Amino acid sequence: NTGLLESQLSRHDQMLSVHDIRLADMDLRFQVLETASYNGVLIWKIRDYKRRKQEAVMGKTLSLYSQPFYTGYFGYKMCARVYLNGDGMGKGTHLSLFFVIMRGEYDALLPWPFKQKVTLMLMDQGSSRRHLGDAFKPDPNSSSFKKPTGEMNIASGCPVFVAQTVLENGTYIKDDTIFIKVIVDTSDLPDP
Amino acid sequence: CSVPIQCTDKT
Repeated sequence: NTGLLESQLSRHDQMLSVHDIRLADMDLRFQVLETASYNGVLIWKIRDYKRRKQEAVMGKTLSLYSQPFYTGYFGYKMCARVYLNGDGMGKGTHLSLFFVIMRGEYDALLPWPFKQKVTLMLMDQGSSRRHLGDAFKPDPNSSSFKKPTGEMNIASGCPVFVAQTVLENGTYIKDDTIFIKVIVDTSDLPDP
Repeated sequence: CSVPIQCTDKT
């Protein structure tokens, strides 16, 4: 029927639209693992600064988060978040970056609140290798390190990590891309 | 430094 076949052709396109959508996700899902780390360390490669920062001012995309990375095959699921233009105390002036804890399929056996030592740092692609970064022993009383309720706990860092100025004028921006690094302590935490 | 601070997001 020049009308029945019509339904079938559409039932296929519809479903077709779907796979495409899934195949889409999967195309990404890979990338995560591909770039995930199980030793409490991380290297966030943020490509397309100029554009991506610009967006940060126009306020279309204020921040991006990193790939979830952990601290042992079955430890804390965590990741970073950065505000290129800055958040609150450094908006428009600096760049802000924070460490975040996500709901992890194995949080049920891990200690809480999170207590391990972090260590944030923006790598220097120049030859002077003078990377920048600070660290801290997570204060317990804060809602940032409890036992995760939803997707990811509350952010935490230093809105004024580095001055946009100092940044853009140092040897860190290269090929319109840069590397942030996080370092969660894992020694003072026996493993399985 | 220490003294850890947060961001502006909870919508």
